[PDB]
Parts: sequence; C-alpha cells; structure tokens
Amino acid sequence: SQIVLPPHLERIREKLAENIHELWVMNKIELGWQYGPVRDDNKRQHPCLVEFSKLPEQERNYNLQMSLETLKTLLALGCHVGISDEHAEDKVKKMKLPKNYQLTSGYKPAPMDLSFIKLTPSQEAMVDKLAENAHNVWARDRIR
Ligand SMILES: Nc1ncnc2c1ncn2[C@@H]1O[C@H](COP(=O)(O)OP(=O)(O)OP(=O)(O)O)[C@@H](O)[C@H]1O
Repeated sequence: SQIVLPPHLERIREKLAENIHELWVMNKIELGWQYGPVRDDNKRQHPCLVEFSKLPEQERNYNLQMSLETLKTLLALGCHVGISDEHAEDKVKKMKLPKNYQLTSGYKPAPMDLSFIKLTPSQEAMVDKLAENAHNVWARDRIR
C-alpha cells in the first residue's frame, strides 16, 4: 500500500487490467471448459467464459484489484520501470488462433504468441517470488 504507482505505469495499470481479464478468460478457454446458465463446477458449466461484463462486476473488479496488487508486488520487489517504445504501447499486435480456440467474444484469441518472447531468468525468479507472495496472501486470507 505504501508503494504508489507512477502515472505512466498507471495508464499501463488499467490497460493491463483489461489485458488481465482477457488473459483470464483465455486461460478459461484453454482449459477446454464449457459455458452454461448456472455457476456450477460439478455439472461443468460456468457463464464466466466470454467477457468481463458477462462476469459479475464485483468479480471483475476483484480480478482488476488482484492484478493491481500483483503489479504492486512487482514494484515492491523493486523492478526498475522500463518501456520498449511508444509504438509497442499504442498498437499491440493481435495473434489469431484457429476457430476452435477462438473466443466467443470479439477479443483476440491471445495477445501474441509465446514463440517470439523468451523471458529472462531474472524475471523468471521474479515470477516465482510473485508465486510465493500470492500463496502467502491466500494463506493469510484462510487464516482470517
Ligand atoms: N474466480 C475468482 N477468482 C478470484 N476471486 C474471485 C473469483 N470469483 C470471485 N472472486 C472474489 O474473491 C472473493 C472470494 O472468492 P475467491 O475466489 O477468493 O474464493 P475461493 O476460490 O472459494 O477460495 P479462498 O476463499 O481460499 O480465496 C470475493 O471477494 C469474490 O468476489
């Protein structure tokens, strides 16, 4: 909470929050899950697969806030803020997946394919630390 976002990282915060609900629904569709009227895992139907508005707005807001907390954790571990270029921010590419893996909504099936992006071990350990901190947050939630 003591960490405050710089305004530029803050545009990127809301924009990547939209990117995060996109990634969440895309993980949901990568799981090969089914969409239905009722929110039951046992009968294997959930209407939380298509877009953010189809979700409960409070659930989407909590998704946004946990993405915000995840990037605040990224800041807390002390990552130096870096940006490639302004074009890579104004215009992001839209990879197309086949129709089978195409989302029912109008969003791009994924931001861009994992082949061209190789993530360095410096941030690989960074993600591990994110994993421990998220596990600790869930654990204190269970303790509460
Ligand atoms: N799919 C979701 N992922 C994360 N948070 C969610 C999700 N759906 C609802 N929430 C929000 O999270 C809170 C409780 O749901 P949550 O998913 O955290 O619980 P859970 O999966 O039953 O497990 P735990 O209580 O251990 O977190 C509420 O504020 C709720 O609005």
